[PDB]
Parts: sequence; C-alpha cells; structure tokens
Amino acid sequence: AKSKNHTNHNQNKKAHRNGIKRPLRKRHESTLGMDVKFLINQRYARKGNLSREESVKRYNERIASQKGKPKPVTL
Amino acid sequence: TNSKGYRRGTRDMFSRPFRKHGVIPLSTYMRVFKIGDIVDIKGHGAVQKGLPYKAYHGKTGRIFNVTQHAVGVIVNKRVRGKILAKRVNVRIEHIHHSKCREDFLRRVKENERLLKEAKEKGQWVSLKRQPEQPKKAHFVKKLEEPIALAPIPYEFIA
Amino acid sequence: GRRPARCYRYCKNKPYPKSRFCRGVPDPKIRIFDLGRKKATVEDFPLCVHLVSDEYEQLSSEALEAGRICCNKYLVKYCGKDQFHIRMRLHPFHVIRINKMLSCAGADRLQTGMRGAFGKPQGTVARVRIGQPIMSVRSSDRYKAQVIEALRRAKFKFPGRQKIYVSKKWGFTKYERERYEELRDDNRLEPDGCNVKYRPEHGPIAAWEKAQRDVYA
Amino acid sequence: MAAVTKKIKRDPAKNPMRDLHIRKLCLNICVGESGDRLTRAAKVLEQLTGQQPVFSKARYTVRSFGIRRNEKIAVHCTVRGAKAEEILERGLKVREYELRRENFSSTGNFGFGIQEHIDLGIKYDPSIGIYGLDFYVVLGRPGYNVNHRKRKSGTVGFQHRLTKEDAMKWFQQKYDGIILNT
Amino acid sequence: KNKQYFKRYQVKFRRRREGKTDYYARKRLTFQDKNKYNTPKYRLIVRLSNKDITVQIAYARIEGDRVVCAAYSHELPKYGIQVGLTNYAAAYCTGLLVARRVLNKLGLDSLYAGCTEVTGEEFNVEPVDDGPGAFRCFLDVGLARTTTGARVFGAMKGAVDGGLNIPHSVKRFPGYSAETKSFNADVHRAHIFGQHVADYMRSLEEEDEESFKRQFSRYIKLGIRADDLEDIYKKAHQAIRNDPTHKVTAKKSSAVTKKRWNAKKLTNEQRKTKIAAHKAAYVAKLQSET
RNA sequence: GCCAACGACCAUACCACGCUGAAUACAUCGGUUCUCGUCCGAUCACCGAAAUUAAGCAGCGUCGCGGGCGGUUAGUACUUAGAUGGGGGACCGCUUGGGAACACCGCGUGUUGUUGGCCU
RNA sequence: GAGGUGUCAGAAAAGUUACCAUAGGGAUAACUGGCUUGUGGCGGCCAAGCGUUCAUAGCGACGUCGCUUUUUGAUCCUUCGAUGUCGGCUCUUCCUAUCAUUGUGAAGCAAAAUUCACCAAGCGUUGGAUUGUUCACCCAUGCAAGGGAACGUGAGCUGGGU
RNA sequence: UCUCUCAAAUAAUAACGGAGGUGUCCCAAGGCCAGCUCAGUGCGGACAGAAACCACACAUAGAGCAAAAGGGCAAAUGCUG
RNA sequence: AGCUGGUUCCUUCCGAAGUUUCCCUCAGGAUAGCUGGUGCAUUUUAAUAAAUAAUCUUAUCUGGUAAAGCGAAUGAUUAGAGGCCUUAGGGUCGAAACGAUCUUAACCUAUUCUCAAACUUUAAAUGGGUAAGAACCUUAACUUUCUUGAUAUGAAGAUCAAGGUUAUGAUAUAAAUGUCCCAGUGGGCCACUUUUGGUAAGCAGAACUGGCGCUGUGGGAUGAACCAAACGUAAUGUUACGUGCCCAAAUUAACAACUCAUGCAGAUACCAUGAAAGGCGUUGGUUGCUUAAAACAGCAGGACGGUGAUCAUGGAAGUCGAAAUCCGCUAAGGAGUGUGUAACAACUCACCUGCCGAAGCAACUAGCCCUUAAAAUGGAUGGCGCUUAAGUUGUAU
Repeated sequence: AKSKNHTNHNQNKKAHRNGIKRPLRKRHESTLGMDVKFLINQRYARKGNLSREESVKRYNERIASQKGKPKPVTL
Repeated sequence: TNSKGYRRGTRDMFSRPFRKHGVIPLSTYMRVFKIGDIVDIKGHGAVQKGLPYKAYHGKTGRIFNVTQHAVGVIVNKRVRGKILAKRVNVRIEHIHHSKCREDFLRRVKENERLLKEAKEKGQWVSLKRQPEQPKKAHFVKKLEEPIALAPIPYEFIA
Repeated sequence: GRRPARCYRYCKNKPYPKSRFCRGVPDPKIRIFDLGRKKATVEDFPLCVHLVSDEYEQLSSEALEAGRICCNKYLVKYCGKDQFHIRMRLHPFHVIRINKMLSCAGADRLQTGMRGAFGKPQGTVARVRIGQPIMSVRSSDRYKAQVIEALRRAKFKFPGRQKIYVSKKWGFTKYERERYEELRDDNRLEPDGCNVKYRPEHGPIAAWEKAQRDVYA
Repeated sequence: MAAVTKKIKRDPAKNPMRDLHIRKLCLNICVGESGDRLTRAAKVLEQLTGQQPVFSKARYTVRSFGIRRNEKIAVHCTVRGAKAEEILERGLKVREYELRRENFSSTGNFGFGIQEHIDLGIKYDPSIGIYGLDFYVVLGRPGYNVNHRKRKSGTVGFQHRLTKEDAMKWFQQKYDGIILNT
Repeated sequence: KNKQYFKRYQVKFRRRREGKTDYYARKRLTFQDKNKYNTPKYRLIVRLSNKDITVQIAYARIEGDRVVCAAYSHELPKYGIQVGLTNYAAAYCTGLLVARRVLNKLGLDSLYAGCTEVTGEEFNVEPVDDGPGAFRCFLDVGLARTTTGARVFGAMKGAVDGGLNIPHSVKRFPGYSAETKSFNADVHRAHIFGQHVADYMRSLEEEDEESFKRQFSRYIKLGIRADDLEDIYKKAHQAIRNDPTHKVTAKKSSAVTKKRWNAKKLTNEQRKTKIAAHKAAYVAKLQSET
C-alpha cells in the first residue's frame, strides 16, 4: 500500500509565511563556552571598577611618577 | 532510507585539491583571531581534530569564544523553520578571516578622508556608494578611420 | 534476440561504462574499427569523406557492425580493397540494461514484479552528438563518388538521419587542403603512422637541426 | 640539453678530494632454514670481521622457497674501514681478479658470489658446515654524508656520481683487475 | 622518468626538498594556544654547522619568522676563544651568548642572572617570587638529532645557565650513565670547560703524536697547550656577561654586475636571432656536404 | 649581488643536461680520546688539523621537461528566465541574463620577511 | 557503572479456518474498461544471400522503424453497503490484415494447379470422435472449411471445468 | 546503523534504486616520541630461478593504516624500536 | 470500535495540511511545521533614523553538477607508425652465431579513436552563508585571587574624548514578541524544468517552483489541474482567446506564398497519435556538367581490328566470373555497360558522327501533398461546411 516517503513540497512557502526570523545583535552579551577562567576575573573586573573618575586620575598620577614600562612590550 | 552520518558526501568537501598537498603550513595559526571578527569556515580534511560538520563549510560566523586551541564561531543556520544559532568549536586550521569585514573598515577611513577633503573644499561630500548608472554623451572620433564592416553567416561546416 | 532498438534509441539515462561496478557486460560485437590500407602514407590518399550524425541519438553496436560491413563490401568490390582507409570514429562504451520479466513456468511465487527491477547488462551502444563524425574514409581524388555511394548505403543500417560531408581536410590530418602542402613542400612535416609529426618549433635547436637534415638528405 | 656552456678559462679541472673510498663490504650467508644452520652461518661472518652480525626477518611467506614470514632466514655483517679493505682483497683472490663487466651497477658498485668460504682463511671446522658467501661492495666517494643525513639531506652529483665505468677503472687500477667479459 | 610523471608529482613544500625541515616538528613548535592571542612564543633554535654554532631566538609571524638575537661562535674570538668553534665548550658559550644578549636588550639582567658558579648541576632557572616570570624558551632542534651528549644540548645547558627558563629533562646533556639515571655532575662540568678536549691532548701527547700534528693545531701556534684550555672557557663566560658587542656594518653596496657576475639575461631579441642563426648554419653545413 | 640562520607563500622554487661560484660562509671534507649511537664512527656523538667549489645549495643557460598567468579557444559549450515558439518525438531555433574546459600561442623559470656577515 | 529488549525511543507469545463470523476497504488482489505494448500477432525499411543466370517471381540474414491491443506481463484509475468466472448451447452486428466467391494486377503460372498482391466483409467459412475446454487433435465432404472486435451473451440455459 | 552514488556543484533530499558493510576486531591496530621510507621499478649479489636474504638508485602516496567504502597521511596518521 | 455512516440556523472576516519525528507504528495519535483567535510591548517600523525586518544589488566566502578531460591521477579503450632490448619465439642465408635479413611478441615513444552515476586535475549557470555602521569607527585609560605574559598588555567588562551627509537599492501591507499548547492535517494529486527505477504506463519514487486539494469566471468545442485570471453588487469603458456561420466577432474596406488530398487532405501549445524510408507530383534552394569548333533529349549511322590477345573449359572471340588492359586503324570503338545461344553469332551502350544549331542533364536540401499509414456499434478540426480556404506558413489593421 505504497504511501510516499518525503516531499519537501510547500516547506519553503510555510517558512516565509510567519518569517524564519533572525534574532539579535545583542548589546547585552551572551556567553557559554568561555573557558570558565576568563569568566571568574570578568566578574572581578566589573566589581573592582567601583566608579571611577577619581580612580583613573590617581593611577594616571602613579604612571607619571613611575614611568613605568619600556620593558613589558618587548618581552 | 537516507544518507546520515556526519561525513555524508564529503569526498570533495575534505579533498585537498591538486598541488596543495600535505601539512597545513604555519601562517594559518599566525593570524590572530579576536572575538567579534567575521570568519569563514573552510573544511581542511587533513586536520581531523576540530572538524566543521559538513553544513558549516562556507557558512560564515562571528567569533564569540577563543579557547586554547579552538575558535567558537556562531554560524546562523536555516532550519525547518526557525533560524537557531549554533556555537561550533572549530580549529584555525579550518578557520580563515573573512575580508568581508575589511571592506567596511576601508570605507570608514575613506569616508573620513572624503569628508575632510570636502569640508576643506567647503562643499560637497556625497561619499555614499552609487552603483554604475547609464553613463554619458559619448563622442567617437574616427581618428584612425571610419567603421563599417557588417557580419555573418556561412556557418555550415559540420 | 534483444528487443528492438527503439527502447535504447534515446540517451535517457546517466551513461553506464564498462566499469569495475558493471562487471558482466557482453563483448562488443564490433572488433575492427579500422579496415583498409591503414599502412599507407598520408600523401597517398588526400581525400576524407565523412558520415556525420545530425541527431542526438544512440547507435547500437549491432547497427555499427552492419554499417561497417556495408562500407567494406561496396569499396572492396567495385574499386579494389587497398584504395581506402575506413575509420569508424564511434566506439560503443555505454551499456544497455534490460530487466527481463522473470516469472518462469507461470509459477511466480517471488517473481520480481517491478520489485527490484535492476537491469542486467545486455548490450553496448555508442552515444552520438550533433556533428559527431561516424565515418571517415580516405581516398584518391578520382574515387570521390565511389566513397560517397558506400556511405549512402551505410546510412540506412542506422537509426535517424545522417548526412555526408566532404571535408576540405587532407585525410585524417587536421590541415585544410592548402596547409599540408604549405608544410610538406617546405621541410616541415615528416611521417607518423596515419598521422603527421610536427613542425614543432617546441623544442628546440637540437631537434630542429636533425629535422632539417633528414628532409634535405 | 641546449646550453651556453663555454668551459670558461679557469685552467685544468682535475679530480681533487672526491677520490673513491669504499663505503662497506657487506657479507651475507643465505640459508633457507633458520635453527642451527642459521647460527652456524653466523659463525662464518662473525670471526672474519670480528664484528657481530645482525639478522633480518623474512618479509613474507613465499612457500615455493619453503620459507615463512619472520623466520630469520639469514645473517649479514657490514664492514667499514681497515677491516673492509683486508676482507675484500682476501675474497677477491678466491673469486679470481677476473670478474665480469656485469657485476657492475650504474651506482658504480660490484658484487661477487663465491662458494667455499674456507678459501679465505677460515679453518674447515666440520661442525659448522661449509657456507657460500655473497659479497656486495658499495663504492662511494669520501664524505658520502650528503645523501645519508637526517638534517640537510641532499641528492648526490654530476661528477661525483659513480658509474659502471668509474668503478671498473678503480678496479683496473688497484688490484690490477681484469674486467673479463664472458 | 617520463613527461607524464613530472605532471602529477606534488613534490614536498620547499625545505623538504632541501631536506632541512620535515614541517611536522615545525607544526608543534610554533603552534600557539589561540587564547594567548598576540603573544610572541619564544623558540631557541640550535643548528650545529661544521664551523658555526648558531643559536637564534625566533618567533613566527605571517610574513616570516622574526629573530630577536643571533649568536655565532665566530663572535667568540672577541671573548678570547680563537680555536675549536665547533666545540661542546663553544656550544655552552654560544648558548650563554644568546641567553645573555637576550637578557641585555630585553632588560632582564639584574634578575635571572643564571647559574653563576657553573657547577653543571641540573638546574632549570626558578621563577623569582614577586617578580614577573622569566623567558620561557622552547627547543627547536628541527630535524637536529635528538642525541644524548649533543652540542645541541650543550648549547641548551649554557642557555639555561645564561638565565633562560628552558624546560628540559636532564638526559640529553653529556655524561649521563644510561644504566641507572645517575646524573654524573663532574662529567657535566668537564664538557663546559673543554677538559675533554684537553684530555685528548694529554694522553696521546706521550704516545701517538701524529694526532697533534693533524688535529688540535693552533694550540701549538698560540702556546695554549692542554691545561690552559680550561681557563679560556671559564674566563670567556665572565667576558660574555660583561659586554654585548652587537656588531655594526658600514658598507654600500653593488647589486649590479661587479664583476661578471649574474650574466645579464639574454633579451628576447637576442634569443630569436641566435636561434635563426643556428637554423641558418645547419642549412650551410648541408650545402657544404653536398 | 652573495652567504648564513630562521622562515612565509608554496614546483617561476621541480626535473634533465652543461657551465660557474670570489669573500664572511653552508657545503664538500678529515680525525675517533671522550660523551653517545650504530652489525659497520655510513648515519648519529665528539675533535676541527689537510684539501675543494665538482657536487649539495645557490645562480646562469635551455624556442627543453614540468609548472604559472593572460589572450586564443569561446559568448561557443553549457545554462537561468519566456512563449497558445518549432519538431512526430528525440530534441531544436529565438529571445532576456550569466559564462567554461582541454588545446594553441606569448611571457616568466623563485620572490620576499627577520636577524648577522661578506661584496667580487 | 554493568546485565536488554535487532519490531534496536524498550509487547512476554504457535498453528488452522474450504465450518467460519464481524467492522470496513476499490488506500487492496481476482474480474470488465483505460494507460502501456516488453512479450504476442500483423505490416514495413534497408539488403548480405537463396533462387542456372539475375539481391527483392517467391524469400531474406545482420540490423532497424512501426501498427494492433485480439496473447501475456507491467499497473490499480474506476468498481469490494457485489459490475453475475470459463466453455458449450443460442443469438447479434461489425472489422479486415481477403482463404473461398466477383472484377483485377505478379509469377522462375506452358496446360492443369497453386502462390503473391489489389478494390472488396456483398456472400460463405461446415458435420462429427475426444476434451469442460476456447485452444487443441483427428475423421469426412465441399472449389474453399481465412483471422479478429463489443474477458458478448447465467431475471437465457447448462452448472460440466474452475 | 554507515560509505560511495542516486543527489540536479552549499546544506536538506526518496523508491523492494545501484555497488557494499555493521552486532565485532585491538594493551596496540590506544597514547606519545625518535628513527626510517612504501606501492612499484631499474641494477648488482655462489645458494638464487620471475619472486628468499644482502646492496644501491628512482619513486605523491600509486602502499600501509583490523574491517565497508570514501576521505586523509610521507623524517606520518604508515613501518620499526 | 483507531472503523462506516450521520450530526440539527445564518451572515461576516481570516483561512489550512497531506509534511517532520517517534510509536506492533503504516486506515491512528502525539510532536514539530503550516492555521486562527486572544492580545502585549514599541512605533521616527505612532497616533494631532544614526532602530529594523527581508528581497535586489554590491562586496566577501563556499561547492564538484552541467560542460570539459583521458597524449591528467583512478576506471575503461581503438588504430596504425617507430623502435632500444637478446627480452625475444620461429624461420631464410647459415653446422651455429649476442651473424646479415625478415617475421612476430612483451615493453618504450610521440600520435591517435572512444567513454564514466558509483573518475576527476579542471570547472560553469542557477544556488546557499556573512556584511553594507550611533547596536559604527577611531583616540586616550580602569579591574584581572584568572586565562596570560618578565605586560596588572592582550581578552572581556568597560570609563573618556574625536567624527559633515550614517556610509547599496526598492519597501514595510506597521513590525517584533507571548499565550492558547489551539484546531485542521500526518492518504495527496497535476504541470513547466531537473531525475531515478521501468520498454513504457492516466506507473512507482525525488529536487525546485506554481496550481488543484479549498477555484468559479473567460479560454482550450468539451474537461479538477493547462491558458488568461483569483470572483462583494451593478452601469459604462477596455483586454486574454478568437473573428464564414454555429457562437460575441472583419466571408478584412489588407497581403505574399504553399497545398487539390479514393476511405482520420488539413485545421492552434498541453492534445487525444504518426515514423523509419520513398516520390521526373508540385514548389522554392544548392552544387557539378555538355556547348556554338552546332551541343542536351530524340531519330539515322559505326561500335572493329593486332587476335577465339587471353585465365577460368563446365562453356566464353567483349560480355557465368577474373590476373587484368596495352597498341593499331584511326573521326572514334572498353582485350568491353548489358540482351543472352551452353557456345559461335545477332542486339545493346560508351567513343565519334548526319539531323537537332540553344537548351538540358546528374547529385543534394526540404515544405505541402501523395506513398508508407490496415481494425473492429454509425462519428467526428466540436459541427455545418471550407479547395485564389473558413487549411498551412508569414505579415497588417
């Protein structure tokens, strides 16, 4: 009683009716498969940042007193 | 009933084409892959670890993970029927930077030059790309002699 | 004995070679594709006259046999055996398949109805294109009509309208009837077996020295 | 084949350091069975050079030659420098300095086959039973390193390259050997 | 053989045709962790050439490998070693040359002064606590022979003792008794200071004096006998620390001709005319022959 | 220019046959205490004293062998789209777009990154 | 973690029903019709040969193109809340691809006779033995005992085969 | 369940379509490294012939990697320690 | 009872699917997809863009089909020619020869013939991914018990400052989003194109797309599906398909050909059939001829001799057949195109002439017609009928 196995007939009509629908360029950035560590010190990054105009100004004042780093980039 | 395994029809997908034969030469790694860069996935079948499953060959994604010896590329792949997003961990031996992105970047720098040049010329900018319009009042001078010659044909000959 | 060739007249299917997958194919009924004084230097028989197919159809090995046999007999009988090179430029490397209706002894049980209808190999066919040359026949300029008459009678043995074209080409060599005279009345062509060797320039000095000396000697 | 060649006005073009040293003389005793006969065959090589012979296993089961795979059919020793010269000369006498023009390969190397190894020294010692010897002498050019070497592997030569003629000339010179055509 | 074979021959890379690089060792050595993005990995590459010991620190880039420091044993007559620039001793010195010259341009001189007393003891240089961690350099032997007692490794011991953090198990340094392991530390020292070179002198100076007349001359001509070799190599180690000479060239420079020398490639006008002249001569030979 | 080391791209770098290679040099190429590895100090380990650019390697030549690229071949082949176009059908003209391949011909026969040296 | 259900996303399971029963099914066989036409039957094309000679009077290889749908398969569209199997009896009309008869053209047709082909179905194409038999096989006569279509024809029979 | 093809060059893609295989095999045929160079051919080597072992030259994968088939590989993924 | 049958008023608006997966599943469900409804959040995609969604284009990737190839790997294969080599196996001249010379074979070389779905270096078209900016780019600097490094770099989070025009094109019927876990569907059918099995089928099965299913109307005479077109109700206007009449409509106030059909002359895609092969019917083409020293048809007239030259003798002087095949005489006549006496012989045609004194002859191409082409209740371009068409081709209103 040979039925019929497999037609992809009307599937592509079906899809465009209520759009196959692309999601989002999330400014609010999704994660998974980031090697756990980055995530740990990403958490710390956010926390330690506490806010900020004085914090940046004090460490700029450290960099001018120290100057600092001719060695790091070459190594 | 059907096809189904993973390597179905990949005789020519994973074929190293004549005179490109062997060990994947080191430049491939030397390219620094950075999160958010557009990457094209090209199946290299000599590097058998981190193989991009056959639907993903010439389907191109943006990088959302860099892991110790894999680059996790989000390819958006058309399902029947709701575009689900897949993070595929694939190696750099199969992952080549798309210079689709560079065309954009080249444009920013060029647009800024044209903007500056025009502003210093006072007026006018018009930096947006217009496709090839039906052109111009064309004068042909003989020079080098009038035209004419018509054509053809005796095209018999079996 | 093998249906009749309407069933295989048309190029319907993905061409089946005599392959390591087809193993079992009956021997092509065509053995000898070249009958003639094949051993004659190209300068002796300056004509070529062709039967060229004007149809996308398949000519059977069976048909090909008959057309060869016709061409041999007319040329040999009227105008003496060794005055012609008959080359049949169509080899039959495509396999005809027939699914015989195996019910034997009206006894059925397992038959095979359409289920599975796998064609077993029965026959060989040459696949033919518009302006594909069937026949090429070499002769000396006084034997034009006799060649043509032999070709006319070969046509009928084959399905679907073929026409005779007298090529402005010197024999089986590419060279239009001016061109081998330009070359062989200089120093430039030297003899190969039903063919001619080049006229090279490539390559280079060492080869050129010898060629020029051989003609002059 | 087609050159602006010259042979430029340098002066004479002799034959300097590349002169012809002997790579190895390798002796083999080929005995169709392993066991005791193979061990006895080993005694013949081992005493002659003093250097212990290494064995190599049967590639395959030929069966027509009644051998099975990895049977350890036969033993061989390679001999280089000083001891190579002495042993080669000794077996040369046994062969007669009359070789053949073929014995010679295009890599300019030459072989003998001899029966009675006892002719070159070795006491009859009847428990060991008389074994024939295969001689293959590979002639090289001093500093053969290039085509052998693991790092910086290069493919030999124009001139260098040992030919049949080069090897026959060397044979004709020292040993005064008659090339002798059958 | 045959026109035909040449066509389908997919002949090896370029350096596999020169047999210098197998490329398989090269994959493993270069191939960075991708999650270390733009970091220049640090390879110490040792090749033993039969009168240079050339040790270079190299990294890969997409344009080509970039070398930061290069030391040649032909630098060692500055530091007083005129002779045996093929040596074990000269390897340990060339390894110290790279190591120290690496620490000189890259400012790591005061910290990580590497094994100063050179007692040949099995030390990889320990990271200094609350200091940023010292240069991790990886051995590219390439196809260079993974051989116990090699100068390849004699260079590596000297590079470690030059302050560099080169991970190595101790087996491939010279003097290691295989049955058991069992690191003979005296033997290790002796290779550094060319004592073995000196032993080669001392024993045969009584007996077979053919070998002096040949090998280990220049040691006659400079009055440096056997016991004196030990001091030159110990005081070469001190002299290398003191000074990084760097080497400067003032030349200018002729790409063109001088003298012969690249035989200016025969214009198409020249080739064709010459080719015709050959065919012309061949016709002339046949006319004489007749 | 050359040479070295380290390389990228990956046969313009190969192959074949000659010729040539000065200098800092690779190489050719020697010695065998020691370490070390080999049946064999051929390789491999070490010592670097005597020779040599013939070879490797490099360059130079070659109407070569091969390899690249463009045209030519060819808008053809082939094909998307169209007709109440043709043909008995097999298939085929036209019309709107896109567009090969072998072949033949020409021209090239490694280029270049870092770092050091040599410079005819 | 393992032990397993292969109907392998996982029932625990033997026959027979012509003594049968039900709910359905033309999603499905048998059967009419339709498509197809390999297979069957009929007719050509070319023509190597047969035929004293002479390819085609009559024939015709190897090949090749059809037509018919009356062979048999292939199919399942229609029909399973039923379309009355096969033959034989009886009775109908037509069709030719014409065996006889008419009028004709061929002949290796001398006569006689038969064969081939044509216009032609107007008109014949039978009586029996056996078989249920179409078919078949035989006997006898007559110049001649051509072949098909409406699976004709079971509120016509018979119910013999199935 | 899987390979190649059908499958109309992304992918998806069926018929009792075509050529086949799977229920196991293996402490290496896993894992890693070092060394090596194979299919095949040419040329030498008593016993050795076409094929035995020995020796050199060539050789893009034509071999070998349990198995089906198709991919992949040459100082290996193969082979040998 | 998963089965069959039936299910009771209307209108309005929107409006399917026969597919996916799993299931003793396959006459059925669940499930996903398609469907409606209920709404919700925001409209520079909103009420008096520098934010997109998704289609072209552009830019940037992929691919092994069509084609091509085999003197490219793999897999098949044909032809000669030329050859080393003792690799020859025979022979001839040789006692024999790795002697000379033929002969034939493996290889080897350059050509050459022909092919692949389960071959492919090569390699399309048409396809399929991503991008075309304020959610962007660039400058500058903060966290890093990490990853990581002699870098509190990089990598992210990210703070701060710089920027002419927002950085292809049309559009948005507003779009996105959630709930119902909603029905209905899980039996498809047909056509262009592409295709597999099968000779094929109104056959079994895919790929893409549209219909039909759920779709009348106009048109194809007719008709589920083809064409044109998607239908609230009407007037008036104009189209597709047609236009002798039937049947709305020019037997055109246009036009040039072709065709005359005794048994489906012919008469609109799908389509209701027609070939292979023939035709001095007719019609237009192509190419080659004879020839003014008179040709081409057609008569008249020679068609012999060297010589039954001769072999087949069964009989052949020219002629069942043939090696062959040249002179002579010549204006020209084949050691012969046939008729055939079994032979001789008598006839024929070539060849050249008298007349013909200027036309014609052969081989091809393809239209319509004719032949091929015959079947069955009476019969079908749908009908009448149509023949300088109302046919067939092309063309104009």
